[PDB]
Amino acid sequence: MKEYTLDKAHTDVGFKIKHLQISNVKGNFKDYSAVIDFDPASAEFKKLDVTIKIASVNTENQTRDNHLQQDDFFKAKKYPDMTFTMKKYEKIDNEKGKMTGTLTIAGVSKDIVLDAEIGGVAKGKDGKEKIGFSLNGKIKRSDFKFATSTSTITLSDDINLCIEVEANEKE
Repeated sequence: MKEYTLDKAHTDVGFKIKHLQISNVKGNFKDYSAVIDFDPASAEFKKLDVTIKIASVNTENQTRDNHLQQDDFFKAKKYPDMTFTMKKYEKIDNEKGKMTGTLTIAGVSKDIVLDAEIGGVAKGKDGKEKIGFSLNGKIKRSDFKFATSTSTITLSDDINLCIEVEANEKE
């Protein structure tokens, strides 16, 4: 036998271990339209109808945005848009209310509640009206039979909706 001495410079006492990490995928949609009817006298919404172009999704990642378009997510070839249609606004006070509407994701429709937070009602620079408001709420992938092949372990059943709107009067 012979005796040796490590050469520390070309030696690695190494190890590898697998772990899980939870993180939020955050995203918006670059292209969408809405019809907003609102009465500043009473701080009530009268009509809120939104259409969103699934193709315009943006989760700050090119390959994911594309993947969301595929059969196992949005299926944008067959269902290019998602729609929300308000059915009921129930005023809490002038800053707050409960909005009920029909969300449609890839042809599947469910009534949801969003929390309306009216964050500012004004006449603008020019003397024509503006508003700021938030709509937020949680919907379940499973209520919409959405991405059903992706486990609720990997990707949460819960999606948190945040619609943050600034908006000016018409004509």
